[PDB]
Amino acid sequence: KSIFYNQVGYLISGDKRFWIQAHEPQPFALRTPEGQAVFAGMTKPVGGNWYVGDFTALRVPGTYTLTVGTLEARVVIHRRAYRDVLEAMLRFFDYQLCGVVLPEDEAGPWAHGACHTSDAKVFGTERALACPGGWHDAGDYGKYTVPAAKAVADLLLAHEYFPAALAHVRPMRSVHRAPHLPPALEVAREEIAWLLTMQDPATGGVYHKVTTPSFPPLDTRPEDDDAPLVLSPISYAATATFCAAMAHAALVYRPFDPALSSCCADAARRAYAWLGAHEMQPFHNPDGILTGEYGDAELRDELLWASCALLRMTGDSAWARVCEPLLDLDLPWELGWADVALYGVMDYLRTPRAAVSDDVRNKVKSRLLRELDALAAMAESHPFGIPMRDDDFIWGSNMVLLNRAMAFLLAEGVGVLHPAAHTVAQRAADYLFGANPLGQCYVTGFGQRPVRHPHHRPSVADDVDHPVPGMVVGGPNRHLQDEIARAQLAGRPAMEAYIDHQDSYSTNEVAVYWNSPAVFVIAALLEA
Ligand SMILES: OC[C@H]1O[C@@H](O[C@H]2[C@H](O)[C@@H](O)[C@H](O[C@H]3[C@H](O)[C@@H](O)[C@H](O[C@H]4[C@H](O)[C@@H](O)[C@@H](O)O[C@@H]4CO)O[C@@H]3CO)O[C@@H]2CO)[C@H](O)[C@@H](O)[C@@H]1O
Ligand SMILES: OC[C@H]1O[C@@H](O)[C@H](O)[C@@H](O)[C@@H]1O
Ligand SMILES: [Ca+2]
Ligand SMILES: [Zn+2]
Repeated sequence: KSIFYNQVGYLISGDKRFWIQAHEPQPFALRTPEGQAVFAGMTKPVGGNWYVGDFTALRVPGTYTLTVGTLEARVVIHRRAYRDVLEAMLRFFDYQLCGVVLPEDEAGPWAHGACHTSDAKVFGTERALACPGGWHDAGDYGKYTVPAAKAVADLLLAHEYFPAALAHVRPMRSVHRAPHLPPALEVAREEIAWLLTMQDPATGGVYHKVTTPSFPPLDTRPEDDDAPLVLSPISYAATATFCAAMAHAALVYRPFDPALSSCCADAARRAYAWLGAHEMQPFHNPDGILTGEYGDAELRDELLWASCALLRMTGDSAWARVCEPLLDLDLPWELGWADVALYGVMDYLRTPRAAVSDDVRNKVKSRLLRELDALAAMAESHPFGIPMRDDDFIWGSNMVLLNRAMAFLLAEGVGVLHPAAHTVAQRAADYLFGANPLGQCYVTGFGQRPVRHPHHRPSVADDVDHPVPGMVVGGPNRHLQDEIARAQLAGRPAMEAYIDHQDSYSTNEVAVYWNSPAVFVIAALLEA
């Protein structure tokens, strides 16, 4: 038996909760490290077989010993408890940089020379094309347009919403250009710059991904990976998500990098022209390409996002003719990577009210509220207070969770203020940092039970026991979609369907689009 808690820490002014498996209320105490009790209370039932202890009213910063029954845990309370972990989570993006020297003074053990520097060949042609830069998507070295757009969107949103919190962190500053932009925008620019090179100049269409034809060994260092790079065909989804992301970037970078902003604005417009002239064809891996497909049969949510993004970028009411009918569809309103309608909803809602139909706008806001109410209900019935059900624990469940937390916080910027918003955010972070049935901190390098063996090639290649820090893992996946999970996790409840093993890619991989909602949510909490 043990105490389950936020292993990174708690905010002075934030909610403070711990969990234990018990069958009745027990007293508990928080004590200074010399041992004197500073706070005492009683645990209370929350379902399954869980009790919780609330020590929110302890406001004095320090490292305390939580004791309950015969168990003890070490809990930290601090003004900005999540500053280190947010910085690590943002630095992950720079650790993923492709085609750039990462020096040892910035990147420590994981420093390396520029990787994947060769030109990629366009699929089914002899043509070559340079598209250097950007991020290795995940545990592999491929760069995929569709998930890249979500990661960029999320970082841009975190800058718009929580610039003060983000001002307190430092990326790998010396690998980026001077004069230095604010942290989120500095980091995001490297991906935006890469995305721009994935657009076909002749048509406006965007290539779906650039990868080697297959995955290299788990042991491969990035600079050792010398297989030819292949540009997979142009896709509707890539072109639409590129459009939306570039349109978002055009607005955000206006006062920071006017050349980039103007360049993104025009690229978004050329992408949208491509969408207008082409069919909504789902992407499938071409033959001889075995890397991540990032396919998606439903493409109207991507068009929605592209259209709403351009609406807000231009402020032209003309775009609302095409947006508002897409906003009426029964699409799921989610934050990607495949179901991206809520990004579009947010662009629509953050457009000047004069540019849109007031009728439609209030209906959109009403639906957003009903959605949040539904998520809030899930959270009430869950023992750890997270907006999740057992069936939500799929591949990348940590992202499912963080996107839901993100939705509550995004809504507060568009006049939909749900009372559960900040509780949900705190519970999400608590869960991510150890307040779960496995007592598992799902970020590398933090907490008392960190992730130690992520499915991540740079980590596997150097030290298989000490990985790159600040990486958020996929989390429990009840579908057991790799050999290690099938072997070791059959019959376990959904939230326990995780294993810290380097070969469990379906529960223990990492991704730029899993760090990006975590950056947003943790930034929100830091803005205390
Ligand atoms: O199965 C029932 C359940 O499915 C839900 O959709 C899930 C789906 O189950 C799952 O297979 C899929 O997993 C994706 C994952 O989202 C994606 O992040 C991951 O990305 C890989 C990539 O393919 C690799 O190239 C690489 O670089 O690593 C990354 C990170 O692991 O790939 C897998 C498989 O392609 O996720 C779906 C969600 O989009 C349904 O939503 C639900 O309704 C069903 O009940
Ligand atoms: O199914 C996709 C998975 O395949 C594995 O072989 C790769 O190592 C992972 O990077 C990838 O997520
Ligand atoms: Ca879609
Ligand atoms: Zn690379």
